[PDB]
Amino acid sequence: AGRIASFLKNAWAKEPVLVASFAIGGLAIILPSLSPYTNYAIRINRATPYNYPVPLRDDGNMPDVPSHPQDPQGPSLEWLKNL
Amino acid sequence: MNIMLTLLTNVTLASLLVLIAFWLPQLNAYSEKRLPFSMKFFLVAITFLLFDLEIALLLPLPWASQTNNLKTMLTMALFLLILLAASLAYEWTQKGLEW
Amino acid sequence: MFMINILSLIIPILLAVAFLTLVERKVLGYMQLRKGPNVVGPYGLLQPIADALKLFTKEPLRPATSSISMFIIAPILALSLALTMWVPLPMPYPLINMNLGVLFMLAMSSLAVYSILWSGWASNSKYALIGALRAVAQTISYEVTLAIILLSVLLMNGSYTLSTLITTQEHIWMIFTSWPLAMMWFISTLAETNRAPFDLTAGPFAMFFMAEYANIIMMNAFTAILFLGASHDPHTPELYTINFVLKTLALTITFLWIRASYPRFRYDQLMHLLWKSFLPLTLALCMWHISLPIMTASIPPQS
Amino acid sequence: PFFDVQKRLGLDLDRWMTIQSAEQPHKIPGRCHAFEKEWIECAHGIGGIRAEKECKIEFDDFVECLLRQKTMKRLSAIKRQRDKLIKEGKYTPPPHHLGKEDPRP
Amino acid sequence: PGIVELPTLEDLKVQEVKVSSSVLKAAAHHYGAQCDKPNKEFMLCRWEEKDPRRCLEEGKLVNQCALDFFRQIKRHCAEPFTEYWTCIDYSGLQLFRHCRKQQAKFDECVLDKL
Amino acid sequence: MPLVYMNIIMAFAIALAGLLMYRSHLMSSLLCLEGMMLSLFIMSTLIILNTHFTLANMMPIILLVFAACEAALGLSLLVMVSNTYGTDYVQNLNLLQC
Amino acid sequence: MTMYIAFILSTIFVIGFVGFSSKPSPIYGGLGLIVSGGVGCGIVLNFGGSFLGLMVFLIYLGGMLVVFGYTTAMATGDWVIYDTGDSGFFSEEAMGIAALYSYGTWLVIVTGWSLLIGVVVIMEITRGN
Amino acid sequence: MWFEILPGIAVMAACLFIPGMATAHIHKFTNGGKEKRVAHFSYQWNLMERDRRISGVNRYHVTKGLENID
Amino acid sequence: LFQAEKDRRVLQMLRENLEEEAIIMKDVPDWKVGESVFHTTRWVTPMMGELYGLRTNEEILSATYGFIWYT
Amino acid sequence: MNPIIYTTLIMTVMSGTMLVMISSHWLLIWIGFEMNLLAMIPVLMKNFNPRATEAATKYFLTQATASMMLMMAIIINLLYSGQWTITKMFNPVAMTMMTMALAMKLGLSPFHFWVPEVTQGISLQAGLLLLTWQKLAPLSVLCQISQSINPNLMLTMAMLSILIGGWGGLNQTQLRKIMAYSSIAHMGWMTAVLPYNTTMTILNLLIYITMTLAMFMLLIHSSATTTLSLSHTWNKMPVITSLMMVTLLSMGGLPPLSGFMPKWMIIQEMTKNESIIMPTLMAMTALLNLYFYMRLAYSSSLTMFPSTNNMKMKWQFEHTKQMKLLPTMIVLSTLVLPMTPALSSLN
Ligand SMILES: CCCCCCCCCCCCCCCCC[C@@H](O)O[C@H](CO[C@H](O)CCCCCCCCCCCCCCC)COP(=O)(O)OCC[N+](C)(C)C
Ligand SMILES: CCCCCCCCCCCCCCCCC[C@@H](O)O[C@H](CO[C@H](O)CCCCCCCCCCCCCCC)COP(=O)(O)OCC[N+](C)(C)C
Ligand SMILES: CCCCCCCC/C=C\CCCCCCCC(=O)O[C@H](COC(=O)CCCCCCC/C=C/CCCCCCCC)COP(=O)(O)OCCN
Ligand SMILES: CCCCCCCC/C=C\CCCCCCCC(=O)O[C@H](COC(=O)CCCCCCC/C=C/CCCCCCCC)COP(=O)(O)OCCN
Repeated sequence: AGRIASFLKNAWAKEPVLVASFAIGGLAIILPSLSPYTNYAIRINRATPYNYPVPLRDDGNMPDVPSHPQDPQGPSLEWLKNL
Repeated sequence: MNIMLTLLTNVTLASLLVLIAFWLPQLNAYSEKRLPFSMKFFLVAITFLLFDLEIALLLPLPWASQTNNLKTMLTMALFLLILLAASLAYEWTQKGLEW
Repeated sequence: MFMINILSLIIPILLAVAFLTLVERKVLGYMQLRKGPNVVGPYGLLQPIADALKLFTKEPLRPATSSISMFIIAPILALSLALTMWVPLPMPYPLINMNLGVLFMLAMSSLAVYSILWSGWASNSKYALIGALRAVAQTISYEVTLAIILLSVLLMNGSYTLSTLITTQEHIWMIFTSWPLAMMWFISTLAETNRAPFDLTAGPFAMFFMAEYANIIMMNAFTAILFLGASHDPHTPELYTINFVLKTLALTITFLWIRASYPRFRYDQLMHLLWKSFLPLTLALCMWHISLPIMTASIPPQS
Repeated sequence: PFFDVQKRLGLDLDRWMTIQSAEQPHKIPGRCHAFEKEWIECAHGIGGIRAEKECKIEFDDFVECLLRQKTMKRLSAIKRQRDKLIKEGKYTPPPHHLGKEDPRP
Repeated sequence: PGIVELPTLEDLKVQEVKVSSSVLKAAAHHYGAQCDKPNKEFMLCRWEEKDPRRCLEEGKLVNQCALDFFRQIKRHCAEPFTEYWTCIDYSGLQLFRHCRKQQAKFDECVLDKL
Repeated sequence: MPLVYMNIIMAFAIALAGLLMYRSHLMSSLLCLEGMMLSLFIMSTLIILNTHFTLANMMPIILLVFAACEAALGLSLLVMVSNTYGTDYVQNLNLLQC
Repeated sequence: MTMYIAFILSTIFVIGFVGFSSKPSPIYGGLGLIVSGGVGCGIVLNFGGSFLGLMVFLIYLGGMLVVFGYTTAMATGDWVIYDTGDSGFFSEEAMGIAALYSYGTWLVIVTGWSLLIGVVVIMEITRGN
Repeated sequence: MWFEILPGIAVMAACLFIPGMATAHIHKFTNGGKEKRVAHFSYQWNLMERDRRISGVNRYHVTKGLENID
Repeated sequence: LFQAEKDRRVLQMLRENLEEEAIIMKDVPDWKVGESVFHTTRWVTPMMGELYGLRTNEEILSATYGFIWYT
Repeated sequence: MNPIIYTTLIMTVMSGTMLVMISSHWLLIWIGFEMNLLAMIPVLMKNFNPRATEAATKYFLTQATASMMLMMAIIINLLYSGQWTITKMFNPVAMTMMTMALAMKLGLSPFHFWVPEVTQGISLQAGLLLLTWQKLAPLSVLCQISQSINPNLMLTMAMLSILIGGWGGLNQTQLRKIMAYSSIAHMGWMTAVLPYNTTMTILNLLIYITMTLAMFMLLIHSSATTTLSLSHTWNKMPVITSLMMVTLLSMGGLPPLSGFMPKWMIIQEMTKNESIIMPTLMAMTALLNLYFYMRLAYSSSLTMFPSTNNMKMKWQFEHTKQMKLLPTMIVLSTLVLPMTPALSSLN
């Protein structure tokens, strides 16, 4: 406890560059696992259409697949607009 | 075709103007009268080469941000940078950066 | 009408470099409680012409014993790289639009050390060889940090395209997003062109001089584009051109000011500076800039 | 010799890069995706000797797709005969191959 | 081994769409919203048959439907569409961000009319 | 198999022969090794890009990194040999004999 | 069709290798090697590999051959095999290269360990004693 | 005084002004008075090629509007 | 629409190449007009050399190098 | 060097070998070879001197050339068939280059020249590691592509290797060169049975590794690098000389010792494969290896060479650092003939 505080105090003097570098690196390592917006970033990456969405052959037993883009069925990107 | 023409123009202008510079003062007649091999320079050159290789590994990062595997990509990039920091620290602690 | 574009890109750079030397003397002179050249011409405006003509009429002291090959090649490569580094840049529209412009600029800077190496080796002297080795080591050492900083900054841009940097900085400058990286980039650009406080060192001599000054102006323009983004209106690019030139001239005057203001480092002192202060901070901020867009869900679009 | 750690542990350390038709990013297809798929499905679970003896047609098609030796030979023969005929003078190219055609979207 | 069958030039004759890329981009969203059924039928047939020679009729149908779409646009909202696609054509990247004003004018004209 | 691949293979063979000749100057030996690696890189890049095998675009970078590491190792070995003998001449490595 | 430009560049590459493979005055072999590397970059960039060509032209030329020259100074037909379609709205080469972090975890691990080990090896060898 | 430095800075400013404005003017002149079409990613290049084929004069910037649909 | 037009253009180019092949290869003894080089009857995507083999060098060079050279 | 650094380097060498053996991708195998080469160099240079540096640079040159040839073989195989999996080669030219690269890595004739010099330059522990652990990876790669190798090339290089080893072992006085030539001969014996049965190759590899481990550990125990220095061992530790003589007899293939098992099984398999002249030639050639083993045994234990006065002080001190597994290695290298049918485990 006291020894660690004294060591940090001694390092903050005459060695600020290394203290700042280690602090920034450690913070950048820890924070992503705690931030809630990394899931949002992953969702935005998934929601980016790079390829042509190939339609499916309708057989009368796919209620979750829309028949037109304006239909309610399918994923929605209203959350991205609200961001 | 465009960049080839641009490079050719650059080289041609440089050569022409260098030759005129080297030939204009030559037309008028005038009188017209080891071992050391320091190791530290080679060591820093090798360190530069190794860090350049690891940078080459680190270069494709801007496109790596769009992979849908954000956690795996982040872990791998942080791992690469951590090993770069470890290489720098190892060269630091055993006096590899001394003059 | 492409050769016209190439010539109208090249010649004004040469005029700017020649005129830049006059500006540098005047700025230094006025910072030193005196004047620059003001006798040759109305306000020294004819000094660059006199300097150029005197240099091109004075005999070149070829050693008559060294290899003429590299002795003549080195200025060719230096000037060719200095002039070629200009085309990728967008002011607002680039002469040649390349997808990977940034990598092209980095590769040009990487080749820029061959001129120093060959000039040192072809001098036919051991002392100039030692000086050239020192300069090459310094240049490669600082270009490492240049590359790391540049990739870390472009992580907020989305690609290596130089034109996208204008869209990135449409609402805010990149100086606010990452000022420490800009600081280290500025210092590394100082150390790259052998400028004070990092300056440890007739025809071909002026050739190398114009190559160095073109590299200086190019570095300032690249820094302005990367960190101080100007607003671009597609119906009037002249405003963007004027603002960009103003920022570039400000950064060049900043180099002149820094030269006139400070003493110079030792070789080992600047080597330690880099390898023990810039590299750790550069790596830490590279990690931070990798992590930041993911944490804030602000990943740049283009891929 | 070959200590097969991967299949024992189900790790998939380096199998993802072995073939063209295996989970390319953004579903980018290989140039010979279909031929390689057909050859792999032909030769799966049969053994090397029987794969070489029986799946020779699929392998020949795959190699033809990869290197296109037969296609280049055929095109070269056609071009050589066309040049011979135009040298003699019994053949004249149509406006399609002279740049005077009507292009389409 | 074998003979490659290729349809005759009479089978490939169709009234082409003679508008540029900027014109297509200006109406791209409405074109996708309106002409979706033939285009999706064509694309499903395209990935299912894996053969261009088996999808000529669907190509003709999608060309006809696009022609009908553009004919309706010309009949009703020629001028706002002209301004919108001129704006889109001026920009090098053809950005929708540049003239949301003309985009809104075209959108409101289309909503009011068709 | 087109003529560009033949040219690249001939370049690699020329580099290999130059490496195996050993007139002198082990530095030239490392240069020949690096030329062989450059031929490898160019040929692999052409083969990978031609067939649109996207996942193999990783390989040339790995090859370049590993080969440049080997080149640095060889440079260090040559430096120590030269420091021992004063020059990088090949014939000075005759102390160990069969 | 410019007189088989790829063939011309390949031949220039071969002549460069002939030039520096004779090993005269290792500095001149070095210059021949930069020439050949530039020609190889031209070939790669002309074929379509922008990122890999710039990768060569940066790393190889600016680091490795520069270190080689430093150490030396311290001492004394075509166009038919091409594609037909398009790539989408992205460059396949850059995406396949960037997939190294999402797909090539094993490659990244082994390469990083190899580079760290190489640093250790260089330090140990140059220790001397 | 210090403002005597200004003529050289202004000469440099004009010299640096020349390239950007010259390039923009040439791009407008050679692209039918509009911004030059930039084409990465091989898709907008296909768009340019299609425009060139549709124009009928073998020039991409010659735009065919809704009047060409008959 | 772009996919449909591309398919139609490719088919027309192949048909024209086939017609000129039939014209040229008339007197060749063992030549078969429009013979496959693949055993399978599946559709195979043609090369750049199959479509532009007999055309002018200018448009061959365009179709092969234009996107790379466009800057 | 620092013990941590040495341990890490050893770990890197063995992990490169493991990556070579466990990978199904050619690029990963090349990466493993590169890792092994990179981490092997400091081990050869642990005791710094001109000799070790010269040996290390020769080794680096040879291995780098072999790796480049292997990479070109992989590239040509990929060109003529878009496959990265280690299976049938698919190209005749590619196979020839892969075989030559792997033989140069192994040291097979005529690529044998580097082995004696590198073994002479480096110390005894480095020689042990080089002659034992550096053969697992190239031999594993060769075993993986056994159906692809041209039998003529493999057999002619194996016969050349055996002839060269047998002839060169006769002229040597330094022990490290003798071990290097023995390694060359055993490499030829191993690679001559690859086209017929890889189990025989692996069994020969195990027996060779055990015997050479025992011999190198015995040479480490008594600090001898030349024949005369070995001839002084009987005056202090006669047990070491007797065990070394028994081991040397085992290496010569004399029954009922362990060394007879590989030659016997390889000859039997190659006679199954209707090959008769070759095994006879192999036996008559290995008689030369036996001859120089016999000469070494004569100089070492079966006679008593003159001693020196200073050996009395050595008499009073005991071998401090004692190595484990030496008795086990000797027992395995001398008395495992009755357990021959245990080879059916496909070791
Ligand atoms: C089981 C035995 C473990 C102990 C023995 C270790 C032996 C030596 C160490 C090397 C082995 C490490 C295993 C790593 C192999 C990578 C594959 C595995 O980890 O899964 C990955 C999991 O990813 C994780 O991020 C891996 C993180 C582990 C790496 C961090 C530390 C590595 C250190 C290894 C030694 C290096 C030197 C020492 C460093 C301290 C893949 O993720 P996934 O998404 O499913 O698949 C991607 C493919 N997609 C695109 C289809 C989705
Ligand atoms: C000098 C005589 C040789 C001595 C050898 C050393 C003895 C100590 C070794 C301690 C144990 C070694 C093996 C570790 C135990 C578990 C390993 C097991 O899981 O792996 C199996 C591997 O099996 C082992 O190799 C069998 C070990 C038996 C070795 C001894 C045979 C020696 C016979 C003749 C000498 C008499 C010996 C007398 C006692 C030592 C799976 O094999 P698999 O991955 O699926 O196939 C790969 C092999 N292929 C490619 C050829 C097909
Ligand atoms: C856990 C995160 C990992 C990633 C982050 C780091 C990435 C990059 C940063 C590291 C780069 C390399 C670091 C190498 C360290 C070398 C240390 C060293 O040897 O220097 C010592 C001296 O340095 C030291 O004192 C040793 C370490 C000093 C402190 C280091 C930081 C300790 C932890 C500080 C941060 C704590 C956490 C952050 C909280 C801050 C509050 C928010 C000798 O210096 P000389 O130049 O030789 O001087 C001799 C003549 N005077
Ligand atoms: C919650 C998330 C927040 C994330 C955290 C981020 C916060 C970061 C805070 C820390 C930033 C610090 C980094 C800034 C740069 C540090 C560089 C450095 O420290 O090096 C200097 C050294 O730097 C120099 O001395 C170089 C100066 C050379 C002259 C340059 C003159 C500069 C002034 C002119 C204007 C500069 C313009 C910069 C901006 C340009 C914009 C384009 C220290 O070295 P020493 O003094 O020798 O001490 C070591 C022994 N203890």
